[PDB]
Amino acid sequence: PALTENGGRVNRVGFTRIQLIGSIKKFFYEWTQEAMDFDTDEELDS
Amino acid sequence: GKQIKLYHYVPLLDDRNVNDQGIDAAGATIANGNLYGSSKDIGTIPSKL
Repeated sequence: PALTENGGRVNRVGFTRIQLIGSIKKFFYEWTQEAMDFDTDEELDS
Repeated sequence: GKQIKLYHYVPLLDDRNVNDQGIDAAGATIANGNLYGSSKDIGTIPSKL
């Protein structure tokens, strides 16, 4: 970027900006009372 | 589970005491391990006493 004693419109410059994009997206089990009761392991639920 | 188990000890002379453990006075291995077996017959028990 040069210059001179006279000056004037000599060195014009610009700027930009960028963009970003994201997203948010996204399970069960069942059991019977007879299963828990008549089981040998009484800590099965845990 | 869903079951109940018990134990009922059959007496000596009851005929339900079927046992392999059997030996008569002569020492032979008999099959009736419950002595005479409550046959309630004096025709046998004197022999099987």
